[PDB]
Amino acid sequence: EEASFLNGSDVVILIDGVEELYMEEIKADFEQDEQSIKLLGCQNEISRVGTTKGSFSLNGYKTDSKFAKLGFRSFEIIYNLSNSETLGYESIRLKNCRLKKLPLINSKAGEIVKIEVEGSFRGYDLLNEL
Amino acid sequence: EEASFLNGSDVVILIDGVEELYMEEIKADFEQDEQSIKLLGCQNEISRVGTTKGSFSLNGYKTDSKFAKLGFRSFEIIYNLSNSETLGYESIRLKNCRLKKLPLINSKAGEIVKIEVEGSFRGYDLLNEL
Amino acid sequence: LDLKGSFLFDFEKGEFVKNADGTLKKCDKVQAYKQWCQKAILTPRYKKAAYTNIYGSEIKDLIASNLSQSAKELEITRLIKETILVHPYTKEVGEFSFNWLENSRLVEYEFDVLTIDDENIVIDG
Amino acid sequence: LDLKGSFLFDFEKGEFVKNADGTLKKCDKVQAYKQWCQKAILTPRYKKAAYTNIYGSEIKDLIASNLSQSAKELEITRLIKETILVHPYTKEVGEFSFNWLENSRLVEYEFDVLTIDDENIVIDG
Amino acid sequence: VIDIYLKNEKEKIDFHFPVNPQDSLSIKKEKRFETVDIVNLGEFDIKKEGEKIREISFKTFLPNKNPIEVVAMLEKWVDQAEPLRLIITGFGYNGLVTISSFSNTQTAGREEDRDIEITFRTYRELKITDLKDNRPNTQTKSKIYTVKASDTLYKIAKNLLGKGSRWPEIYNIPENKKVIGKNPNIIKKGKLVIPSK
Amino acid sequence: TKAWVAKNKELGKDILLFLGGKTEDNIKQINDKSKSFNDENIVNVGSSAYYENIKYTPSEVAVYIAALSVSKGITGSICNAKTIFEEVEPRLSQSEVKECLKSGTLVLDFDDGDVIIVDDVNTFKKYVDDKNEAMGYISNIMFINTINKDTSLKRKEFVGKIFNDATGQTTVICALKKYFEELMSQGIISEFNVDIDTELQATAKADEFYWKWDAVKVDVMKKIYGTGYL
Amino acid sequence: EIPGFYNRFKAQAEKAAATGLKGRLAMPIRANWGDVGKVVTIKNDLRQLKNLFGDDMNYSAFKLGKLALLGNVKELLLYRLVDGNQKKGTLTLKDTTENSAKDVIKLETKYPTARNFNVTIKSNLVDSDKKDFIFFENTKQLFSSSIKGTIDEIVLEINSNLDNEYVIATKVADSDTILANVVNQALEGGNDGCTSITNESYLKALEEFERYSFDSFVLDGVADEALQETTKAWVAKNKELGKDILLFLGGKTEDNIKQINDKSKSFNDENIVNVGSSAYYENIKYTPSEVAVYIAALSVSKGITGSICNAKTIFEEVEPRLSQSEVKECLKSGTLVLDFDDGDVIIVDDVNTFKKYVDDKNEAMGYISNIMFINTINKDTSLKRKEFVGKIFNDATGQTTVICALKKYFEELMSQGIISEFNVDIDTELQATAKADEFYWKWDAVKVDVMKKIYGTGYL
Repeated sequence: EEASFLNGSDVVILIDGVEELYMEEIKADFEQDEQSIKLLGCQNEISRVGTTKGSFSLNGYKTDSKFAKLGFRSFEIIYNLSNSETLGYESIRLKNCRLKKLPLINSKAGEIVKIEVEGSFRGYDLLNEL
Repeated sequence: EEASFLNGSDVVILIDGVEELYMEEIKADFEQDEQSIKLLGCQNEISRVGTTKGSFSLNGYKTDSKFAKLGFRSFEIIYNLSNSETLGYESIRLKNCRLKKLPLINSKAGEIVKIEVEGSFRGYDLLNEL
Repeated sequence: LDLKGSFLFDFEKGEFVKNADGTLKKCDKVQAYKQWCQKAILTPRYKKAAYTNIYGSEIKDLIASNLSQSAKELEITRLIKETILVHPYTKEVGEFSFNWLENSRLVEYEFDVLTIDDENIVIDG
Repeated sequence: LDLKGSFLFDFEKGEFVKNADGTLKKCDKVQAYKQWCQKAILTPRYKKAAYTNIYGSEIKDLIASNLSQSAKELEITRLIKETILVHPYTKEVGEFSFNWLENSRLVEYEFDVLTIDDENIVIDG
Repeated sequence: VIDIYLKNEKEKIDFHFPVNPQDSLSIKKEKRFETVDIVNLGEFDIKKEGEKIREISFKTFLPNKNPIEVVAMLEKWVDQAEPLRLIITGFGYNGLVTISSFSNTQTAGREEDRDIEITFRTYRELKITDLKDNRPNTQTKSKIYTVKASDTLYKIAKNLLGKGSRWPEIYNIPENKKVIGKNPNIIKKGKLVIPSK
Repeated sequence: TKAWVAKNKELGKDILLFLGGKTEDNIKQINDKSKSFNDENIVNVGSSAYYENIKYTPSEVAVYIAALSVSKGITGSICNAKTIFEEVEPRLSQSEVKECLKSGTLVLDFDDGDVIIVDDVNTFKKYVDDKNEAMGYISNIMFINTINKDTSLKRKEFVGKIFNDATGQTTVICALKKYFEELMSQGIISEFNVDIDTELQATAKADEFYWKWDAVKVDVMKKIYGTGYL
Repeated sequence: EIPGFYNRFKAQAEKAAATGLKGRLAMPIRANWGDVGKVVTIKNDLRQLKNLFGDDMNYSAFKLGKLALLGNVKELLLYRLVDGNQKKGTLTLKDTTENSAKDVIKLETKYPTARNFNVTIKSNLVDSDKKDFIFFENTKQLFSSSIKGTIDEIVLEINSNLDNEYVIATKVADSDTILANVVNQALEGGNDGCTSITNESYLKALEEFERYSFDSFVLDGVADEALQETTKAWVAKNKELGKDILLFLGGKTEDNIKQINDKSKSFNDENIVNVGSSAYYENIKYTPSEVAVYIAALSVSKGITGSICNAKTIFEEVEPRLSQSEVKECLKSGTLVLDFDDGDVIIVDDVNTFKKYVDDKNEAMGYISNIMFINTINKDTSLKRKEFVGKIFNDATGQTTVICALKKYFEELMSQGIISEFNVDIDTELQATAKADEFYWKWDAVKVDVMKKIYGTGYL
């Protein structure tokens, strides 16, 4: 047993090749419409693979009109997670991602102006495996 | 790394060209009905753009019969967010917005009379990009 | 079919080309067809009383019209296609392209395809 | 049906096989059929004027084509099947297999099935 | 890896579908039979010897050649009497077909694109011991021929018009009679000759 | 011209040379010339041709051969391209064809009224001592030279003009990887990898960076072998 | 080859039908041709057997190899049994210009044999400076070629062309002028070594086979009692070494049913099988020992799932033809008997020589399929053993890993439908004293048997 975890402080995100360091939350899932069909002879139900659909959520603190200006244009997100206790890093890129809705306006009271972005991506590439 | 965030205290809202400074929460999103269709040859599912639908929520503290008198008439909302630590401001206008429901009455106990407004808007213009 | 030739007319000079003998320069079937196509394109419709309603085009009348840019593109395509296709030798006209070079001054291309441009199946029993 | 035999032609040597008497080595119906099948496969279509459109194949023309690997597999199957099946003796040709051994250099197998390979029902009233 | 190629012949075009056929491809096969019911025995099935005209239908979209030109091309091909060659790689289909119905659609968004819904029909030619005439005859040549050095009019007739003895059909055309000398046997390189039909 | 092209290759300019033997040279002389210089950047035309009733010497035909090879670029190849020519001389049997192609000679062949180039080869046929086998064909050499030219073009934007830190090296590697991904989108390549040259990077400095790569080019289909089980 | 389209045609018999076969068999074959004193593997290709050992039906090699291949064996381990006195066909060819007729080239067959390989050299009619070098097997031409007159090129060409799998050239001396014209000079001095094989010679083949691994062993169509006893002892010894070899035997041609039953009862090991009926194929009679080759081939090819309880054999006729009483007597005696049923020769009941005891659950040991199943499981278990003996730490985790591997192997067996139930667990009794170099475990399984008989009762 040893400490080799990773923290979000090590996260580095390149939105269209530009460091959007102000984003403090990101999650992306690559889900599949797995068809589950039941066969006559088998007690247990058979699950068959389907096509894959990429979705991603990205929210942070506003510092400019980057996303509102961007619109629904296709772009790329390169996510890099680097291990600091030991050398090594994971590096993912979402091959072709688009927004589902522009966070045009959002604000409340004296709270910091937070921004939330949600969208979909067609595919991905795994560049580093740790 | 530097502090260049923005807070809701800097928010300035012009409802039909009139400062409704009593509103302490506003959010508007510009969402798109992205069709996602699955192709025969491609493992990953293809997402195609669609039309855009603007929605906005605006709630604050009541001070007059402005919204009840307004009714469902079309109007415009100009949202201005100004950076105070450094010069520069963002300025958005919702091109044609209408209410979805009038907050005709709302009150409870000794609490302040709060007002909540929700509606839709056809389009927008981006006037300042920071 | 038995189409026939005609005499050349240099539209650049606006005069018939004549040999040194003084006779007008005769031309082949396809050459006369091209000359006719250009002349018909240049001939406005319904206005030159020597011709029937079939002959001519209406491109000039479209300039004063209030239809939009793309509507005018479609109108140009329709007018040129209808004007050309009356000739029996014509098979198909299309592949239209447009280039609004200046703000409101246009350049357009088209392809005319002949009856001889058809492709024939090779088979016999 | 009354198909008939022919004379052997050793494609390895490109010469007719002849007995010691000097006469060409006659062969059976099925042997002549196999020789014809190989010759027809090796004969390009539409290009050797001694033959009709029925005889020959188009495998050589497919090499220069731009279709993909699997498309070329289907084209090879179609071409070989069509070329062989014109012979009356042919019943069915299929069970095609392919092996792209190198990057772009191919080996393919096929099975030809004769009319005599059919199976007959045994019954009489 | 799935692709769809439409190889037209009367118009020497080889259309490759930019986008795969959306949800699924499907093809049915139904044997030709019709019930006959005999007294005091009941229904029986009798095979019919022929084969059936089966369809392949799917729907695509043409993203931003332009989709307008592609739609015009397919609409023009719909009226074509000659058959189209449809090749589907992963599905495994390959054979002559013809388009029964074609349709395009523009949507509220994605206005540049055109959603396509096309259907095909299996094609069979009517030809109206010796080798069977099973081969389809789908090969096309230009309606005007440039005579080569080694060509003879009988050779031209056989290469470009079938039987070979069809040469007088080429000769009797007045344009061919004019470009060719009055002797049909003697012909020269370069001069254009027009096959009939 | 051979020495000049070699010198330009030393300067980083990968120029592909096409040549044709003299009109009076027989097949023996052509094969001897092809064997004498067997550089992959050199091509020998071994057959004269005719066009518009005008004879063309092998040197003249080399112009059209070079034009076709250059026009095909990366994706295409002239392995069986139907040339514009109408007649050829000499007409070679299969044995002579094999002798010429083994000798590195590029030979046009007459097939059913069509003059067709055969096998895309270059003069490099002496060694072919494994993976050097692929260097004997013009398409592979054009592919390699085009990649080298693109890599040099990307190099000259960064030599002594971007800071030689880990971030800059990663940016350069990303640019190269994305260029090879654009090549992947064309269907040219089946697999590729580009990474850091750790051996040379141990001593690199500001004015230059070192990297390594290798890729698997997709070749044009050239031959078919059929076996009819009867 | 040049780019382009190439095509060839082959008979359906020449398809690579070797895919999907099962099982391994061994044979000490008498052969007129091929390597001597060594084991060779064939992938069930009749052409491969023909090339390696000829096509002489008089010799046991081609005959019994063809019968084995007809049994659908995946791999046949053939050993060329020899008597000694081994020699290869050899010949020396000499120079013309030297009046002494100097010997310049020596030819030799690739392998020892006694076949009539011959050479014919004649003046090349096109050019006297060359000559035609045609090489024969009896009156049949076997290879032809024309070569330059220098000796080294002649030897290289004779060793170069594709069809020289039969003969190899060698230079004796150099000369300037071509060899002398000759016609059909036999490569005398060779010997196949098949003449009067000794009883002891089989032991060399057995010892060479020990290093290899195979599912079963069958004799070379010889019914000598001494050889059968020696092979019995040899198979027992190999069983002591962990190699479970299944033996097939056949009684002598003149032995009657009484002698066959006495032999079967005399040795009743489950690893031994006796063939009790001769058969005919291609109009050629086959002794019970020869038929045992095909029986072993079928048993090995069936592997685990299949069985030869009622397999329709390739044979065409049998002798003797037994009544039901004689059939019962032979099967009770452990004899394997082929029977003729409506134009088909069919093996009956899959039995082996083990029929004396059958006192329990030992009943199942009387059938060949059960013994093959047990032996295959033992072989797989030994294969998994040898990866871990003294090479994995003998802790609880390692023992659990080994148990998981064995359980997953038996689960793969379950997926084949072979077994209805199985269990594998720790042998707690032996594990109380086990150590690092070896671990002990226990198992038992319920094999699914092939349906053998049907009993019907019509209530009317």
